[PDB]
Amino acid sequence: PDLCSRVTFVNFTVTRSSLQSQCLNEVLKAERPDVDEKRSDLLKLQGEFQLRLRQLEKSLLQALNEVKGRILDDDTIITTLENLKREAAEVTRKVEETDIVMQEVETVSQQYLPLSTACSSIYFTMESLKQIHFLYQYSLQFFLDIYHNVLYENPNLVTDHTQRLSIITKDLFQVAFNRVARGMLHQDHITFAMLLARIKLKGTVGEPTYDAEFQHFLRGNEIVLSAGSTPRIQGLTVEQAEAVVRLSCLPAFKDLIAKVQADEQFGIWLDSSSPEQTVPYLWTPATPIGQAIHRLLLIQAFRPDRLLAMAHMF
Amino acid sequence: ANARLAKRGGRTMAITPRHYLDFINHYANLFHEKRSELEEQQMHLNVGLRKIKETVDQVEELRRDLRIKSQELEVKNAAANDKLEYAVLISEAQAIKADLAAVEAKVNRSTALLKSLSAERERWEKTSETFKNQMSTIAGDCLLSAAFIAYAGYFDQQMRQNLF
Repeated sequence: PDLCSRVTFVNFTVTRSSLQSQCLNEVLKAERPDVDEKRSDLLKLQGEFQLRLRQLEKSLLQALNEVKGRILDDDTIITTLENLKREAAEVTRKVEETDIVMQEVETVSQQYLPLSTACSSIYFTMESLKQIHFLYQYSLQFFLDIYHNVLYENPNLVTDHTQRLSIITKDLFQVAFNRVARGMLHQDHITFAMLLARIKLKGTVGEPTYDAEFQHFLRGNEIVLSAGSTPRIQGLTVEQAEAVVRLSCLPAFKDLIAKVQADEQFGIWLDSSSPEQTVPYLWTPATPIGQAIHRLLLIQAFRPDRLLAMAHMF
Repeated sequence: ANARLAKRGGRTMAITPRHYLDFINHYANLFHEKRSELEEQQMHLNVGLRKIKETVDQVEELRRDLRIKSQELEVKNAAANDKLEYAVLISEAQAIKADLAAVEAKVNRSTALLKSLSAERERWEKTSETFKNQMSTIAGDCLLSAAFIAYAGYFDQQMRQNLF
């Protein structure tokens, strides 16, 4: 506090918007260099034109402030009229540059917005990763070196943007996992893989953002359980009964007790043996990833030992 | 907020009354400089609007002179046609018509000037009217800005936004 009192702190942290913009500019430079350079030139020209417009407003204020006479009987006011006309014409000419800027930014957004969202998510996961083991701590230069590896080392170096974007994304995920897990303990590799899987799952359209069942899968032990609720002990113990009661609050698992009582012959795919390979019941159609999430919830409820193997196969 | 961050488990810096003195000094300085800036802007806008009013008055005077001396040329032409000395009358009528051409050109040019400057006037008057509302919020705006500029300097974007 002795030093803290005398000085004020100016913290230069990293934000999601800044990181997304930086990654978008980098992928623009490494993907469409002409588009990137013309976008930079258009931004610079727009900035200098806005500066010129503000200078014109100040000059008009000063000219109407410091002549001290009749405007209609002077030639400085005639020059003022000429300036107003010519720079109203350049204000008119601003519109086409604005339209070209709009076209460029909409193309760039529609082509590389999910990539930059993945950029921000992966870097923030890497930064929050220090809360686990407090040994590995990575900086932003590590992420920038990862990008210098991704955008400049391409297998089959395709020349097609639609395939190249997907190739870059999957190569990014793979090499980020490799470069992080190379210096990170084997006990947490499945945790980092799960976080990267969540990032890609949120990025990929088609799977409806499994937030409720992910929240239950992460915080199923901390939720309040029913008091005095005693399910059947026909083939499952008290811990499995409590886990089934806790899991039954999900909309997918309504008739869990009825289904496990009816499926008496399937007493092996949910209890004993190795239930990771074959899981009973199901997730209306369901995506394969959603079926995997539902089977992972079932594994956590019934056989919590095989959770790591089921996470690996998920 | 520092207690909440400590309960969360992050790293914090203890706050001191030096921060309070710095915030109150920033509040005073910002209030004074914003008051001076808005006063200078209003002075400039008042000068501009008064000069535009004077120009409109001169335009109206030029229009009145134009129509009066147009009627004068019509009367002189009627008198010359009745009297149809003659060369001097023709020269006088030609001089009056040349003056009419000059005055009409000046009137049209001033009307074009007024039309071009009406686009600035329609926003200048709006800013002058909005000045009354924007001068009553300077205290709260300067308080918020000084508090942010002297207090929220250490935290991240989320905690800065929460404090604001």
